Amino acid sequence: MYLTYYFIEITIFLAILCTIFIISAKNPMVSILYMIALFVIAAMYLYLIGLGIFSLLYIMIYIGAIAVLFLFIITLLDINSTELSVKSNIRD
Amino acid sequence: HFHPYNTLGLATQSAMVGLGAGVVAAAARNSLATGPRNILTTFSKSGGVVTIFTGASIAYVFTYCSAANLRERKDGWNHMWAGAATGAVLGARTKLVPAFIGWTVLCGAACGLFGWTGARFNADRKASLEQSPKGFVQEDAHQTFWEVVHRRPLSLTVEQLGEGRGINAVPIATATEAP
Ligand SMILES: CCCCCCCCCCC(CCCCCCCCCC)(CO[C@H]1O[C@@H](CO)[C@H](O[C@@H]2O[C@@H](CO)[C@H](O)[C@@H](O)[C@@H]2O)[C@@H](O)[C@@H]1O)CO[C@H]1O[C@@H](CO)[C@H](O[C@@H]2O[C@@H](CO)[C@H](O)[C@@H](O)[C@@H]2O)[C@@H](O)[C@H]1O
Repeated sequence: MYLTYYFIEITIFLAILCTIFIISAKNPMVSILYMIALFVIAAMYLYLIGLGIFSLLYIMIYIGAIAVLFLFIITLLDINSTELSVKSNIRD
Repeated sequence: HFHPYNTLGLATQSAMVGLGAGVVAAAARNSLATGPRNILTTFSKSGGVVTIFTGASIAYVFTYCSAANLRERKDGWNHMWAGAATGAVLGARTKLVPAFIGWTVLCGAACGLFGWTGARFNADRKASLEQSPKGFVQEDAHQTFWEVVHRRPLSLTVEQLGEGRGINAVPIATATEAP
């Protein structure tokens, strides 16, 4: 029954992981796909804390409109993008 | 009265602070630049900044605590001597003597002007008009700073100015009286 205890710290670790996959990706669509993953990890946390209403509002407008908006923009536009190479980003 | 300073303790604290400032400035210089740079050129094409942040931070507070200890008081002059030492560190980067002398004089004068006003970038809460007794005095009170009276006591002005020039402990006409 105490398998069901660490549920918050789990989603915290998953959010850390998910932003690491935001800022390290090849395509510009792979980053927004991990971003909608980040919204749904957030909405799981918001249900978890005791706010069932918000989680579904976050699904309605954050993997709702603004997701579709960003996916849409990245489709009908060309955007050059380099990779996370060590020779251009170890200086940071 | 006062308390003497630990010159070695304050100097090694400032040495650690100057180290941290040199590290964060070299990290800033890598990223705010152009051309081929990597992890190792943090201290290769650093422009020599960590020596600046280290040497100024040691020399200012060492000269400051040493001057405040050998003079046995705290005023704006200690900031003058410490800013002269800081100008000596910042003047040695350009390897020329009249440059160096100018840095030591002018940075020391600017730091002495900073120290004489209160050595603060902000204000003192007390000891300023909004939070200090001002206006006239009410009775025979000791006239503090910020206050005006109509006639100072003569025994006070003879202590302050002197007993020489024209000022005397008795006015000159009643000093020459017929009895
Ligand atoms: C026009 C160009 C000229 C430039 C002048 C600027 C410099 C002016 C500075 C002088 C002044 C501001 C007055 C400015 C008013 C007009 C300013 C005009 C234009 C400003 C541009 C700052 O005085 C500072 O002087 C510094 C060195 O002298 C000290 O350095 C520091 O020292 C170490 C800690 O003390 C630090 O640990 C160290 O780190 C620093 O080194 C500071 O302590 C001190 O606060 C004086 O203010 C103060 O004066 C004293 C009496 O002395 C008054 O208290 C009095 O106490 C009794 C004693 O009788 C009496 O009861 C009575 O008398 C009065 O209650 C105060 O009420 C107060 O007001």
